[PDB]
Amino acid sequence: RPRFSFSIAAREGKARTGTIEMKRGVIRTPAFMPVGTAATVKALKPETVRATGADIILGNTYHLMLRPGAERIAKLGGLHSFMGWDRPILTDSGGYQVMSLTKQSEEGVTFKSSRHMLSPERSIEIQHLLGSDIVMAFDECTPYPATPSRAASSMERSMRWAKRSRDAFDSRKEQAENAALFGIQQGSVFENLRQQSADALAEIGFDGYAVGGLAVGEGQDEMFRVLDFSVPMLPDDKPHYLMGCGKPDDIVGAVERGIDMFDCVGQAFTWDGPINIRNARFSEDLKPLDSECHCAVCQKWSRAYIHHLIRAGEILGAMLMTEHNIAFYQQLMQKIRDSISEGRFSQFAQDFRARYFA
Amino acid sequence: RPRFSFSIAAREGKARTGTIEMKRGVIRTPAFMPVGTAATVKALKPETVRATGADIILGNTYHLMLRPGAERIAKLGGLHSFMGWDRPILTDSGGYQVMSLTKQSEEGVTFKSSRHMLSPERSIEIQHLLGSDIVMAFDECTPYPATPSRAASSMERSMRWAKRSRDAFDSRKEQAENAALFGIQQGSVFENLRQQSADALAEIGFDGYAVGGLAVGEGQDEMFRVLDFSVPMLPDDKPHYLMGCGKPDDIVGAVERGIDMFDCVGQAFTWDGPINIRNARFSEDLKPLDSECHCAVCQKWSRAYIHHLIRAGEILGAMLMTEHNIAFYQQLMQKIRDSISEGRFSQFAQDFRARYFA
Ligand SMILES: [Zn+2]
Ligand SMILES: [Zn+2]
Repeated sequence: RPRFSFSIAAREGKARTGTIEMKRGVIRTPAFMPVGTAATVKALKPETVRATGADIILGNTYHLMLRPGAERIAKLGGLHSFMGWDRPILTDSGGYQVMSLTKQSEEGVTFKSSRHMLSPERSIEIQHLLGSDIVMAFDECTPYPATPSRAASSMERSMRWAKRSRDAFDSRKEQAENAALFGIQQGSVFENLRQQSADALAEIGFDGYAVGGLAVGEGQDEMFRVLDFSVPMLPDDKPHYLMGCGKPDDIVGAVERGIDMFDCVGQAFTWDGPINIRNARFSEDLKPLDSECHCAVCQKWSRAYIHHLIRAGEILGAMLMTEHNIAFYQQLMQKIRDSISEGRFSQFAQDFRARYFA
Repeated sequence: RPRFSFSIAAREGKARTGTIEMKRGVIRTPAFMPVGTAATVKALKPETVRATGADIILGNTYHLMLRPGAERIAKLGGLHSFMGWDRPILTDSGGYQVMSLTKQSEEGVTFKSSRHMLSPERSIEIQHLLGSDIVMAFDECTPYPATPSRAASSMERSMRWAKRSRDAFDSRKEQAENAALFGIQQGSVFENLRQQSADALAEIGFDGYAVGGLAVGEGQDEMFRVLDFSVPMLPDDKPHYLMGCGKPDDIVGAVERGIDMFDCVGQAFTWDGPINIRNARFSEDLKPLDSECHCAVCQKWSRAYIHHLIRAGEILGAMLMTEHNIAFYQQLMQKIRDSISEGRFSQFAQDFRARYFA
């Protein structure tokens, strides 16, 4: 396989389906990437993650640099070897997590976990040490709400940092030849700033483009409104990645708006909407979590059992709930991919919402 | 298969190896039974429990009657169906756990979790509702240390309760025809009381005999001393079960003394003794938890990774540590079974201790 090749197989409106080929594997798009914060997808073996249908998982520059350490993971053979996942891994750059979980300057950010530094150069270096396949540019995630002046200043700094990310990536031969680099669009909810950001990123040139600065409390209506004008600003022939949860209804609407990639960190998803398994009404419910789901959890255990496990604080409860929820997300992505390929995605979206919100 | 058939295939000194046949499966002895407190073997799917080599698991009358409830589990189809384990299950009677985790009388014990009652009759009924395959008599676990007078009074009550357990079991046709009933020897550390207890239990007649009242703080030397004279008092042609951890060295010595069955609830077992994986010296150790172990954990992940997971409080850490530890115990039981079958168990015991304690 090549270092990176994005191919679009079919389209419906703004929606696309296709494949990203990378050295460690093929990624089917639209894709959902389970999040593996501390070098683990919570409560799941990698083999189980793969069994649910995941093609790629996400890791985080910030969390891994704190524990166990980036240099340490490199010495031990890299993140793939360390955690036992041999398929592509996307790593976030730390731009978000430092701020949510400190001293900022044009050079970068210094923070306390134990003091640490992040810059475009150090963030790209850490992702190299981890051995990540899709490297994210180091940005500044603009708080919401932001004034136009503040959003502009932040966006401009992020674009300067996008250039530094690009050059740091390119100057490291093993990384440039084997991994890909995605830029991150900023600009808050302002169309002109999003346009300037897209223009800057396209001029620099990246393997993919993320829509950053959303899923930060603005609500689905606002997110969709911003995606409406922001995604068409991005190069059409590269993947589009919406950063952040990422609930099932968010994913459907975002795919309708041209997004190709997604992530999201007692709640069980079903085609009839989410349920909270802790609720007393499930204590003697022999049905599986969802009636149609083909995951192993729904083939074997009842709502009643999982209700008991979660209530009792049992680890198996978390294992089963997580496997089901990630498998549900993958089944959603498969239905989306199939429906786009067959030119019936707009109908699928309508059907999905009718039932999910009934 | 029959309701219950214990066959001894080979012997070496006091040690025996053979099989217990029951309707839900065959149990190879000497056996280790993983403990599944709240209708789950902690952090493991039943399929994983089976993969480590377990033939039977343990459940508890006390814990299950409190949560989710015995009547509830019966309504939902029984414990096997509820948790997804279809092989034999042994259930303790509550005799121990009520006392460690209250008003006593000749009739039974009343306690607060929410007030509850246990008697020989109610304990046997609960085990029936759970659908357990090996039912334990309801006893009183004598505290240690105990005076001879107190040990005698307690032992005598337990023997009266053993008779009530027997009659309650026999009066319930579905239970008597499909499950087995084990009696529990008491008498503390006193030979004459252990003899009286064994005589009483043998006169009543049980499918198997447990040595109770040990693993309660007396230490290995004392436990072994008591097992030295207690086990030969038990009927030779029925299984002998030592209640309670149950560390690997305890198991070897207890098998040398004629015990057939065992249970035990950052520590990883290795053939060179236990290690605590949290220790900093494992932070960059690429070796598996144990060099010889053939479990899936040792085939795939390093000490360094598991060290990281446990330190970080990650659920996968618990999953991997538990799978390894239970698999190690099963590999120990297999080596014991093989060595007895081949008449070289006394040598194996010596070799095991030399290395484990080196
Ligand atoms: Zn499911
Ligand atoms: Zn192992």
